[PDB]
Amino acid sequence: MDINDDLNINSPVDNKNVVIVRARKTNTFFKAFKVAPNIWVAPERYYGEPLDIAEEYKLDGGIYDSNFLSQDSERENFLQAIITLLKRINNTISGKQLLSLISTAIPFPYGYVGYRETNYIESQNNKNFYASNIVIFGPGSNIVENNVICYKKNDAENGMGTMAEILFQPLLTYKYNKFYIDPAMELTKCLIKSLYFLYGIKPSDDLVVPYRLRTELDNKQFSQLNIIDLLISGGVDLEFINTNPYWFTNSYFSNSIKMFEKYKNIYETEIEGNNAIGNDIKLRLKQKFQNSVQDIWNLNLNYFSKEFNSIIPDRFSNALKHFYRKQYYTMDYGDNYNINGFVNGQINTKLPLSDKNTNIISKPEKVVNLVNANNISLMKSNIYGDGLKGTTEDFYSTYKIPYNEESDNFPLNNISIEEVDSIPEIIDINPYKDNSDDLLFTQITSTTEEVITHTALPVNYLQAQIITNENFTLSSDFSKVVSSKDKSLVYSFLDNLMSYLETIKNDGPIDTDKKYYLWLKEVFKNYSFDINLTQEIDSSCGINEVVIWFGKALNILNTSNSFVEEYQNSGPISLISKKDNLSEPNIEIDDIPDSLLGLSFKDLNNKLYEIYSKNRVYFRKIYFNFLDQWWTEYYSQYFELICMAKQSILAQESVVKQIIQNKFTDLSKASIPPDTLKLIKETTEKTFIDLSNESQISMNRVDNFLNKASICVFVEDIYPKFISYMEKYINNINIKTREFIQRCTNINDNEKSILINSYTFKTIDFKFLNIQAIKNFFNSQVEQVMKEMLSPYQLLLFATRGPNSNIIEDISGKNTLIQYTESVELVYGVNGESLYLKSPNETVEFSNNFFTNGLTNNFTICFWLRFTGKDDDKTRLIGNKVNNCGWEIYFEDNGLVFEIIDSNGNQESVYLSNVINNNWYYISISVDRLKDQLLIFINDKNVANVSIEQILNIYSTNVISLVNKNNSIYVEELSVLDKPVASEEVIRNYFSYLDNSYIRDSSKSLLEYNKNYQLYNYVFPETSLYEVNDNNKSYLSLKNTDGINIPSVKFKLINIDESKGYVQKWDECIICVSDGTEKYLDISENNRIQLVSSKDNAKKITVNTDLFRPDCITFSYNDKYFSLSLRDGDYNWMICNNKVPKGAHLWILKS
Repeated sequence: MDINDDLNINSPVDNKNVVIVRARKTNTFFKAFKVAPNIWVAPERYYGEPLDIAEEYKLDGGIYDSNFLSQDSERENFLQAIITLLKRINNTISGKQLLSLISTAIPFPYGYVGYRETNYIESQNNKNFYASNIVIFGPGSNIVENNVICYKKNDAENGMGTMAEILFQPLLTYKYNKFYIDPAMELTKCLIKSLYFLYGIKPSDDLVVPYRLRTELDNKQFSQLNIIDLLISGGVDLEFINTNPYWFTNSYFSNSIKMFEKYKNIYETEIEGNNAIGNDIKLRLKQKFQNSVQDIWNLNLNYFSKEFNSIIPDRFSNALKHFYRKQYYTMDYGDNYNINGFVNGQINTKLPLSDKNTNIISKPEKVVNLVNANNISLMKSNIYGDGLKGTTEDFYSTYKIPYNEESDNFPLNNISIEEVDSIPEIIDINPYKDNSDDLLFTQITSTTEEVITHTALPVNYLQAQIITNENFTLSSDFSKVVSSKDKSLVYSFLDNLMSYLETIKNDGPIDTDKKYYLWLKEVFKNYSFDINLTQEIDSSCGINEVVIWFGKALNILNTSNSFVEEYQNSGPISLISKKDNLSEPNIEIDDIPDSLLGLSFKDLNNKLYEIYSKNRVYFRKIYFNFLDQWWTEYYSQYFELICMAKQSILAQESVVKQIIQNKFTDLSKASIPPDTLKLIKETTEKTFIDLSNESQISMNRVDNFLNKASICVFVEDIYPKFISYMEKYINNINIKTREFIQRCTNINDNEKSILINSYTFKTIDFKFLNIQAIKNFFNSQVEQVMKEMLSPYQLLLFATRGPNSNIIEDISGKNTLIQYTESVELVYGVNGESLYLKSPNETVEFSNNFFTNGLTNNFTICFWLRFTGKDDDKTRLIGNKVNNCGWEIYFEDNGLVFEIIDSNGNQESVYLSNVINNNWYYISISVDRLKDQLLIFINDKNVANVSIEQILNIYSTNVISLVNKNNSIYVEELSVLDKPVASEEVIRNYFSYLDNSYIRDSSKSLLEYNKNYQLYNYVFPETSLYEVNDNNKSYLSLKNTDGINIPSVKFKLINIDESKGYVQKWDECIICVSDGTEKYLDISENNRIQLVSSKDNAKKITVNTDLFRPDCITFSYNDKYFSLSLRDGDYNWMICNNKVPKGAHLWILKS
């Protein structure tokens, strides 16, 4: 929105939106572009950070490059890059709100010996003055180095605020596992930081909390992380310090709220409404103060990861440099990146690696040299540092958990954007001369250990799965791979991929597309056997879905003959390298009040409860400290494995893909036709992709598994230790609480008796272990945002009759394009609005990249359908049958036909009987390419399973088309899954859409009041209910001697509420029949239903229904439901009786 899109890098200096201004107070000056109110861009290197720095000084994982941002093309790219990320941040309610606080968050001005501001730029005539809160630069020394620099450090600390400089790198991004991180999200991180600088609450440099324990190292050593980054980081880690209660604290918060107030007050008292002052400023101050310190603190990347839909790491985000060999991709705006986000999502958008990846510094914390018995180097493996400050030493020891105990969810909604975009530009700035400090380069060295080892490490195993040889074969013997003189071996635990590959070793060539598809299929299905091969087991800590290959990949408990049995053996604890890291907490001194010594019973009673209060609260505090250490010292190690195991599956995938690439590189040279290959190729790209889908699944198994084990160790290993410490504290407390009560002069013998007993502490006082909320730690915002982007729905079709308008969208959150006739109307269907096609040419086309299907993709199509369909001849209905490939559902004979076909002409067509009646039918087709198996489910029964093992390449268009010629069709809740389906979910999904509290007809359509339905019993299906006179009246029967002269009966429901349209369960009703008059139903003293012509005789029956039978209701009275009388005339009379068979409970209203 309010972002200036306008400037090319080549816009000249105009003294308005394009200035050349002085950097601090130096005899340096740089070029700048106003993108917004008080927000500028400096599309060149940061000035106060040398460009070619000394090698002795280059840090690990930097890319240093003096020729970066040197060029104009880049300077432009970048200028355009920033503007872009800024606009992408603006299509976001929350982020536009953020940026508006940034616009309006001016640093407070200095006063009378009228008002003089800190937040500005001087020009190089030094007489023109431009307001600025933010300036976004290119990188300083290192080019993957992001950052926020204070203009006047002390102004940033004192409650005042100061201009902020951002160094940014928008031209590179990196992968996190299997998806690319979103650079806009990283800018946001920085904007967030500068609010502290604009507010004047930058936390003191030594307000740092422990982050991760350094167990690559020989002693107890902590990586520590400044409070500010912890908060703005969000993710899992602050969930250990943001606890209720807060266990850790500091002068900074209390003081931050203090000095905020003073500065809020100076505004209130002096600045607001002073007519020497002026609106460009005082208005913005009002706006700076409509937000609190507290708001800015509880603001961070969580709330935005949801809002942007970025996955960005949630565990150990700050120390990733240790866990991750980060990889760098070149960034194209605005083609792969829109005001939308990466066009294609974080997952698909496929970016180019950057040439700079090589210049990336590798200064390992240590180098693991794997040497054999003869002490020769086999392979040397690097172990990287996280970057952070180090101990030294122990924090948990040193920090005294304060004796003194002194919600929300979303942070910037206070800020009204009408209100903000109304305030006139600050134009008259009166400069405070001394607005800036002189700046500082710090620089430092790395020192790296070599270690010799005869013991292969996980870090070695990992290294063993990357390819040395352009020509190569797999192997499961680590040493065989290392000791390849070749070295053409590469380690692999894909035991079956190799098993199959070794068996086809000596066969004929790949010449048919048929022979290739076969192979690719087996390859792929083999990789799936392998990579997600697992087994569930019993620990005390739950059932745990164990990764069967885990041992063989990182070489942990691989020392057995079998991994899985040995995790059983040793415990979750067995998997990590440092197991004794826990460190007694510093707790609180020994006095209960002295002026309680002389109070009497009922007063001392309720103030010993004050002691008890603070105590039970303070136990929680200790607990928290312990948890933090679990995480810090133990989970961190479980994560150590996680990333390794994760990298491992990805390495494995990559073997395969190259194996596959080299098989098409074989394909042909060939007999095969030019355009034939275009397909084999598209297909394999589709298959290469299918593998990745599969690989995610493996990474999740490793995640449940290792995360579980992580908590397994909290329950079994850390917790019992908490118990020991805690009764030490309480037994000791109890000594001293006994001795206080007897020091009491003013309490009686019965006060001594019952206060001793009343206020003592025992073992159940500190049993806090909640394993579920421990497990809840892990579903961070990101791991939730992840849930969704990877979900099996490629489409779920919503539609609403919107504000005088018709919205037909896709709730799945993918590509899925809906292209249709404007003439398509929406009618209530099963549970929401059903697509109504009048049946003419009226066609709707769904569009999604997935829908092209291919060789190895599994997928399910479900949808509701009601069909006013007609003739005996075959008619296309829904399908992606492109020129004789793929699949279609036809109309034919009295049902539907599922036809499914490959590029070779092989087919299983499958006739589904009973569909063309217009009763609603929930069709589910599940095609499993993994198991070669076609399942079809109509409503809640599975109607078919069929072998498709003769079916090959079903590759078609990216469009699944719903046609509906001649025959109006009702379609609702149309879905496409990328998983094949089990009957359980069929039953689950059937009854989900299906129970809404409303009642139905036997066409599964909605039941409304006042409609002429026929009634039948569940017991007697197609014998119509009828009337007959025999005993003093007119009765209700069914004719089981057909043509003993009774004819078909007409029902209608009627309501006490004149307005009410549609029938609901636990509703009240009057049953009517059309005979001679309106006949109203009545239960007699024989409890036999009989038709009366008398309004107040009519019974007020309650309607209810069966939750397993979709189309069925019941009619009843006060616990006596309506059923069918014994076979009688033959006549079966309507009875309200408690002694006949229960299977006559069920009534279908069919119109």
